[PDB]
Amino acid sequence: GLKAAQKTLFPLRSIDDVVRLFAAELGREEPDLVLLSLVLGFVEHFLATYFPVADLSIIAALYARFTAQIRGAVDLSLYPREGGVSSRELVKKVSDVIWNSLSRSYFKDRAHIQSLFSFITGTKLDSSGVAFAVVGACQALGLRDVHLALSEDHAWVVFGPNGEQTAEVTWHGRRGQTVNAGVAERSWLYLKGSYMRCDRKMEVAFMVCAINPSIDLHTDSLELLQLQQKLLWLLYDLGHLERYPMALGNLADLEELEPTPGRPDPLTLYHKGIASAKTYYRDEHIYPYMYLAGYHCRNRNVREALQAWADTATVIQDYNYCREDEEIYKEFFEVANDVIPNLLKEAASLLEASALQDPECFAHLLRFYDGICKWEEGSPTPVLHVGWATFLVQSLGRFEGQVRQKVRIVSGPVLTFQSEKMKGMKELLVATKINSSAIKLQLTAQSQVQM
Amino acid sequence: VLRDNIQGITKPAIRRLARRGGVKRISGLIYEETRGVLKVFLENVIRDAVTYTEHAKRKTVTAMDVVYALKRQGRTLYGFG
Amino acid sequence: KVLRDNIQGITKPAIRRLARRGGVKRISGLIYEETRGVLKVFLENVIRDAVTYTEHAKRKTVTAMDVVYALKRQGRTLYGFGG
Amino acid sequence: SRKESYAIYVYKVLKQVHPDTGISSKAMSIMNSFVNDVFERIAGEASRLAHYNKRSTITSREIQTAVRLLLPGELAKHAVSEGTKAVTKYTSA
Amino acid sequence: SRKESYAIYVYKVLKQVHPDTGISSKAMSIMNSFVNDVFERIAGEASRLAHYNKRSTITSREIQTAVRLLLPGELAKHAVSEGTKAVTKYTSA
Amino acid sequence: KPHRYRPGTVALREIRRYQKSTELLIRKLPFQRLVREIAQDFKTDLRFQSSAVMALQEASEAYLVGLFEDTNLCAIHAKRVTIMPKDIQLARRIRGER
Amino acid sequence: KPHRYRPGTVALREIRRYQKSTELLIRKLPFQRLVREIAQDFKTDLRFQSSAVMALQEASEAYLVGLFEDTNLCAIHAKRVTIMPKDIQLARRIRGER
Amino acid sequence: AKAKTRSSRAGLQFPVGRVHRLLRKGNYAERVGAGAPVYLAAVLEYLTAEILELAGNAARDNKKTRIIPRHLQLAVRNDEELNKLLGGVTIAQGGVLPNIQSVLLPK
Amino acid sequence: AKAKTRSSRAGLQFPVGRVHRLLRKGNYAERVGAGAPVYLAAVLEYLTAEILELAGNAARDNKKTRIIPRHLQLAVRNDEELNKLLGGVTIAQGGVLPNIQSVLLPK
DNA sequence: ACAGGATGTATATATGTGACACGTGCCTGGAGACTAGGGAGTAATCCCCTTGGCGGTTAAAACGCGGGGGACAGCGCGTACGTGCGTTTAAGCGGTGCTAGAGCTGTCTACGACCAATTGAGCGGCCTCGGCACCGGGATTCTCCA
DNA sequence: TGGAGAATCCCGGTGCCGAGGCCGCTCAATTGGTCGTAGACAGCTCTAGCACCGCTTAAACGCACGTACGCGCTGTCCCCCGCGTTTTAACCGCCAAGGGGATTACTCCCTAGTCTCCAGGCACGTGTCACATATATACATCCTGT
Repeated sequence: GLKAAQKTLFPLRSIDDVVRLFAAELGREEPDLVLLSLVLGFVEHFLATYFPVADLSIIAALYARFTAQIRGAVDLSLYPREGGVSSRELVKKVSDVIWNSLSRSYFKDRAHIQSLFSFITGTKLDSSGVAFAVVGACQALGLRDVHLALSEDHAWVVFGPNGEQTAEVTWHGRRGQTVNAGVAERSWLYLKGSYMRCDRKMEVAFMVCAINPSIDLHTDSLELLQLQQKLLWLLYDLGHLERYPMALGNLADLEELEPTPGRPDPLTLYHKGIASAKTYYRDEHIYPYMYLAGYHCRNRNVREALQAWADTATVIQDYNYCREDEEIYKEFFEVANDVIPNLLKEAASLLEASALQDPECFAHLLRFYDGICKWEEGSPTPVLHVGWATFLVQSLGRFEGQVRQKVRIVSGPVLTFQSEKMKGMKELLVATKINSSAIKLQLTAQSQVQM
Repeated sequence: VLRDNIQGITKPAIRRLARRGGVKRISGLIYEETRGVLKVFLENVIRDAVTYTEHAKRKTVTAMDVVYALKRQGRTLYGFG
Repeated sequence: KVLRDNIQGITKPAIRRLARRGGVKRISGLIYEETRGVLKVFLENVIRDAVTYTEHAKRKTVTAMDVVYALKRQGRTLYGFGG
Repeated sequence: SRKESYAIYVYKVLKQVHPDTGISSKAMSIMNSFVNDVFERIAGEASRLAHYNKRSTITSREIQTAVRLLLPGELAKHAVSEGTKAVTKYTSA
Repeated sequence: SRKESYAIYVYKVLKQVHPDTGISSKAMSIMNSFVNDVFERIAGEASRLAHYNKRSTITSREIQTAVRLLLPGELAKHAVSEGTKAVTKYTSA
Repeated sequence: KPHRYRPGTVALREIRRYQKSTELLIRKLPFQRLVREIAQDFKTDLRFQSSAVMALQEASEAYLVGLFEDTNLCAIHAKRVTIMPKDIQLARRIRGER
Repeated sequence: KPHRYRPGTVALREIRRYQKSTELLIRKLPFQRLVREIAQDFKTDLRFQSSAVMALQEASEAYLVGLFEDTNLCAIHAKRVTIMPKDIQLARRIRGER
Repeated sequence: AKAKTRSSRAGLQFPVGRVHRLLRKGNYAERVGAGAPVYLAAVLEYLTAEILELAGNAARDNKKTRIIPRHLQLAVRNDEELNKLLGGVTIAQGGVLPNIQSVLLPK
Repeated sequence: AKAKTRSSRAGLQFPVGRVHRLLRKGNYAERVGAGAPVYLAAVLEYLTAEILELAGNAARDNKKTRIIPRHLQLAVRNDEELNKLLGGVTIAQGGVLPNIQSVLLPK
């Protein structure tokens, strides 16, 4: 309901006003998602120092219209209630109504459409935005037993007493299907069931993480960055962000983008994120490690960067590649073929009158490629082709022969291979002169691939 | 990504293909059967086209790769190279 | 002498044996002539190509290699006679 | 004159897979023709692959692509693996 | 850079057969592909003939036998006649 | 009283119309999307020349037209005029594809 | 009082016997004379290796058995069990030989 | 030493020199005879002339002055020998030969 | 220096040297790489081993220790991939797969 | 069968325009004239293997007789497809922009061809001993007439 | 629903012609060099593939209705199958005759390779008309009452 306290808060036109509103909404067992969601969306969409004029009348009108639509479309008396458990048909109808609110012309992945402020005032909404709109409407409906589920990329809504029943209410960038089939395929879109289970605190975390300060391809808004910094730091002071590794990574990125005294350095927050991934999700998240690796890539320290990328490969070792999770493949392809070649080239140029001459850096690179190869094996779709082979040969070339020779491939640091393709390189490479033809022939072979 | 675009091969399009082939009445399941047949043929051709493209170390599937794949399958095509 | 027909030597029982190896129960009475026509056509093509291969090599004897090459031209590779 | 055949090598492979199973002479002729035909197919496809790309040499990569083109499915996968293993062992020695 | 084609020769033949008929660009490309395909068939068959028979060169009679093997029916007879006429005219002077 | 032709005559007129012409009978954008979706399982992030998709479309239309001619022969053989999936399967089996 | 069998069963016994074996189903001498006559039509005074005629016989029998399998499929298609010449023509037209 | 083309000497229109070069570089045999390119050029010219004569007839039957893929396909399919030669070949943008089964007809 | 066959160096039973000679003298390309005969011999040995293992199993399913063309055909036609590979071929002296259609068989 | 109502489509005339046929610079590949070396033509020889005939066995083909199983035609019906129509949806065209990657040019370096040496391997004969079909008796299993 | 019939397999002894092993012995695969050049790699640069938006209108869609046709059922008959008898030509074995497939040796001539030179075929640019499209006229054809 429209609380009198929430109206008495009287949010003014100030960032600290938004922070205080978030703090007040985070004192109850269930914060008003649509209220804070619409406020953040309005500020972003209007902006995307002339602070947006916060108008309680327009927000109230939009909230009333949304509530009327949700109540008229979805009524509790139309379906049975199991004494505090929501049924599948209820959530299915909620999702159907939320999708029917949209139009035929899709968003085309356009930016600034990740919040409910645009969705209520328009007919465009992205996948995560659609799932969060479903959750917010369900919460306004009084069905609190349902919760949003976040994979690394794909977002959906879980429900039931303990979240035992799942339904991917939103497409992949189709309303009700189980997640067990997707987990059975060992695909990164589902994290093998290790996706986080989000509560309303985590919903506030998602709303603050989803803010996109990019005005366009070139220009950004500093006020949005400062807002996100304040909100994220407050929510971390609450401790809620602790379970959300992407939140810690984004907060560290903001901190390094603009330092703030009295708060831990970005590297500490990155390590805290990777540790939260290490404990709570059975070391299955990938983006924490790529956050840390990108942070090291920003600076001229390639040892830890390659170590983090090798760690990312060890994370991705277990999965199987399919057409569904193309995004992780595109990020690994970018990393392996555009940033590592350039990073090693710059390091070699610095060496030519160190980053190279270190056996450990070479071992990290070999473990990264070994993780990629292990990822490929057993996958329905092939991962490696000539585009990978040329840059792998180049990257092995950047290292000197005697440097590579101080490496031990068992079963200078010791390093073992879990992948079948690298069982030939275990002697083909780590020789005085690299045989490019054999390496490319071994890599580009379509073995260890199912179809 | 792209999903369930096999339905883009519409029932009217299949009917036009059949009429060119010269059939008068078309049962109601010929559409699903023809979609399966077309998907199989396309997969068979595209695999060889992609193999020819990879061997040339290119990222773009040329018309010569397609005509080579068809020639390999025994379906020579005239007018593209 | 010049052979007259010799096609009837592909007998009705032999055609029935070939059909049974194909897994057929009943045989209509006109199959015994349709199949003789089919076999004459097939052999005419294969023998034409084998004789061409032989005559090109300035030979007078049709080698088994000529026959397997003629079959491979038809897209009917034969195993066990060289190649 | 000397007649080239794979009878010795087919027999060695048979003894490798079936130690106590012999092979008939006609079956040996069938296997010899099979090896010749598959060799001709793979080498011819490699020749076409060389010609298409304006390359004047047949190398292991073109043989591998020809094997991907000719052999179907799991045959292609395992034959490719076997070829890469043999070439890797040859080069490293 | 430069691209080789049979377009000028196809057009010469067309003008000498149908003096008042032109040809489209797509039809020209189809005829060019037809000429290339037939040339490849005859040359590949001639190569196979010169390898089966223990020879190393491709002569006029290898091409004649390849034409006799590939071309069906009366196409073969007329093509052989035209080719022999051309060769006799060539070697005559 | 509206005039409606007896069933099976518009079909004949359409047979004549589509045998007289040479237009690509499948729409171009849906077929391009289908080709890309199919190729997206042999190698990620491919690119296609427009000539490549046109070649695929010409080949596929010719293949399906030939297949439907064989299917129509099968349907007539069984004393029918309508083609049914058993006819397509018989034609594919006899040609050796299946 | 003779005891006989249904016409169906002896056909199946023949199918079993003729599918478990590898023997040539056409007598050698008539086939050899047929081959020699067909060759006589092309070039005269021609001689054949014994292996040549054996290879021709293997190919011809395999071809006829494959054709009869396709004809059996055609006859089953028309809701029959007897194979009739129209089935042979259908198989040969679909396979592209006619 | 005035130069007269081999094609002109042979009385053809197709290129003897180009055909000889293609046979040489094509990897068909170690050596290529002198009369082989002339024979192959004559055969190719004959086949092209045949299919273009039929195509020109087909184009005139439609009251047109240009040969398009449709006319080439009509020429190919209506002639039994050229149809047999170009059996598995697709003539792109060529349509199909107009023909309806007699069963599927109200007579 | 001590002699050593390339077949033994790559761990192959098939002759790498003979395959290299065939690739050179067969006119497949102007040059052949050093690893091409090794790759081709490995593939040939793999295919021979696969088909011979299947033929030996088929012979063992017949209480015979001598492989005959019938067993070769049984092995080839009972494999869903070798059947596709050897689709246009006919093994001499080999029968046909025992197969009587269900609708044909009376119930 | 035959004549109107309505029909999609044939016949005829015209503007547009974008592709087709032609002219030009030129440069790249083809033509003309030695050189030489090996492939192929030619002739004599061996002897393997093809053709041709005779002669007896018995396997298989040819022929005729029920007879009953399956092909073919006619009927009925009911259902699933074609035909039209108004509504919706996305193809198609047309700009506008970005940039990835195809095609190409210049190094330059590693790899395959040639060649001399020769030695261990793979092929042509020649035993020799076991695997497999033949024969023969016993057990089994599915199948038309009461 | 229970008895006679015809294959069909399981098990034991055999002696055989074929695969496996042994012996020479050449010959071609291996070793080691050079040496030229094919392609590997880097940088560049233009082009054409991808993406996006907006309008138009062609085409897909959902729906109702009639009805042509697919399919099941029944009846008749005809013609294919199984069986017994005769017969006839395949087949196995043997013996001759010779011709034509392989092989070798000599030589000669024909094609690869090189060099010089030039002209004809390709890229670029330009007139221009063949054919597509729109409308006005027209005309065989399909459906239905006669």
